[PDB]
Amino acid sequence: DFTLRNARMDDIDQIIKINRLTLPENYPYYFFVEHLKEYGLAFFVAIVDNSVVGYIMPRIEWGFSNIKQLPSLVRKGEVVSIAVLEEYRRKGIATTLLEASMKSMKNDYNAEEIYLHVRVSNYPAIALYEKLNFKKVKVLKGYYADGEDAYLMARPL
Ligand SMILES: CC(=O)SCCNC(=O)CCNC(=O)[C@H](O)C(C)(C)COP(=O)(O)OP(=O)(O)OC[C@H]1O[C@@H](n2cnc3c(N)ncnc32)[C@H](O)[C@@H]1OP(=O)(O)O
Ligand SMILES: [Ca+2]
Repeated sequence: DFTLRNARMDDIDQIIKINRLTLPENYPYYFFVEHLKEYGLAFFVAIVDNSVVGYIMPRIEWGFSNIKQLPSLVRKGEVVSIAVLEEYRRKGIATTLLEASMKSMKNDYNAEEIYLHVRVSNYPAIALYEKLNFKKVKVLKGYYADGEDAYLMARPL
């Protein structure tokens, strides 16, 4: 089993290494810190035996709704990045991280909906999102550096 807890500054090196091992979207150090610092309550890590084995990094912002079409702003949470190490996959880790984060986006940050981007061929990640009620909103052509399209995916809170 694993345990879950909020991310801490000391976790950031392990988080960065996890991000580089599993994703081609490699955010710099300061980036992780400022999100930890601004949105920490929805920033979670999964721990196995004194080691961080996964994380979810959140963002909270004002913006326009992906759910309804309104001319006024609404409070949105964004899953900026999430990853679990290969060894610890299929154990519910990503699931529990995302529910943890979404609950915090709802209750700590008063978001009314949440969104994310995923590569159109990241089938395991898409499947995980759809299990958690996310729906495709938009295709963003050539969104990723390597040229792949993204789905903008969203769900209400
Ligand atoms: C928001 C963005 O940044 S998008 C990029 C997301 N991050 C990545 O792709 C990094 C590389 N991949 C990973 O780290 C992991 O595979 C993740 C994040 C996709 C999922 O990690 P996991 O801990 O294995 O998720 P979890 O075990 O809770 O999966 C739950 C459900 O998701 C689906 N799912 C997850 N992985 C797979 C897979 N390889 N194949 C098919 N379905 C899958 C399944 O329906 C699964 O339910 P089940 O195991 O009962 O059958
Ligand atoms: Ca992806």
